[PDB]
Amino acid sequence: QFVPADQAFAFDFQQNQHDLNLTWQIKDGYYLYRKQIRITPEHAKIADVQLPQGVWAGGSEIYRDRLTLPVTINQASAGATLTVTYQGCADAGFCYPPETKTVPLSEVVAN
Repeated sequence: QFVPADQAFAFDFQQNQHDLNLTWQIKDGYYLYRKQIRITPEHAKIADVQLPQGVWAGGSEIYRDRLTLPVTINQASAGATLTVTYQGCADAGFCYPPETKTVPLSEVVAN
């Protein structure tokens, strides 16, 4: 029941200049918290990131199977980063501690 957090929530990204897509492979029986998701840019300029509508686990909006999030990078300095924090739980009644991924951004000039 306690599979590694990363096996339960496989994080990956892919950048095409201004286009950044963050993805989670969410294992069956597990889910992410919408409200717990946090995205913080360092030395980069990103658009307001809307979260998609999820299903509901008794009061809380949650994400299952997979979460796909487009992020638009308007500007990015060299060495810039996107810090991605999230938390997720198991239907079996426990939760993993919040996780942080440090996504390295490729440099992008504005406009």
